[PDB]
Amino acid sequence: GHNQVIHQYFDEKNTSGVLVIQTDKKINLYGNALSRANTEYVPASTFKMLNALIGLENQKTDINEIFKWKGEKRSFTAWEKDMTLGEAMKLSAVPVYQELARRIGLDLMQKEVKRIGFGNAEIGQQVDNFWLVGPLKVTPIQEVEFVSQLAHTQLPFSEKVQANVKNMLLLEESNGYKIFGKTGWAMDIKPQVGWLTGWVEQPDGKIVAFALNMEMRSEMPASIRNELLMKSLKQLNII
Ligand SMILES: *[C@H](O)[C@H](CO)[C@H]1C[C@H](S[C@H]2CN[C@@H](C(=O)N(C)C)C2)C(C(=O)O)=N1
Repeated sequence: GHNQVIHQYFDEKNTSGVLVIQTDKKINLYGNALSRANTEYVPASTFKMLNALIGLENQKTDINEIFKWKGEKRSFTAWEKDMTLGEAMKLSAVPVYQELARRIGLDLMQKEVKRIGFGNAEIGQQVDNFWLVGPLKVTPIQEVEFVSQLAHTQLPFSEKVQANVKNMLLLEESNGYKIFGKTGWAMDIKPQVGWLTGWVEQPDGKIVAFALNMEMRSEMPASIRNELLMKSLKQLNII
């Protein structure tokens, strides 16, 4: 696990990103801009994990509720359907999670976020966008421990709610290993910030949490987050 090779991957994908790895409370940093680890960025779709948790915990929804698309034009055609909270998570389908947020309401959301202690724990006044254009901001270090805690079922929520949310996050299950995570991409701010926060379940049950953060750019493909992360984790011999 050479901190040089990984620098060269971020070097050569022309970006500015850091990869945070936490393995039972030791945090290692990789990339080409390690200073990113301690600066706050808007969380974007990575805040859906926390949004589900709050919603499920407060019984504003459940994993079987179907969210009806009422016909407004949305940003992707894949989002123009009825779907479950879990389907909306796989697609990062913002409008669904804005509905949920509006159900929670400002007060509940503000109390929950500051109770969890997530990022700056500031959501301002508009309860269905604070995680896309501020004011809510979080460092990649805080994100990896948040997701580390979730993987270990150690967040301040009931266990069944955390398990419900973990099951929406399954990204890939190959050769004995399991990968969980949530992509993010804040497109409507400068600079654009892209995320991929989650964890690896090693076949023996060891948990390795991770939080990819990079500066984003409109012409980049979606998979540049997965390509960067996959070959970084294979390098570190986490897979
Ligand atoms: C906010 O919309 C943001 C969450 O950070 C979205 C934008 C990108 S792109 C997203 C659109 N739908 C997914 C997909 O591949 N399709 C077309 C179903 C991907 C994003 C992300 O994936 O990080 N989340």
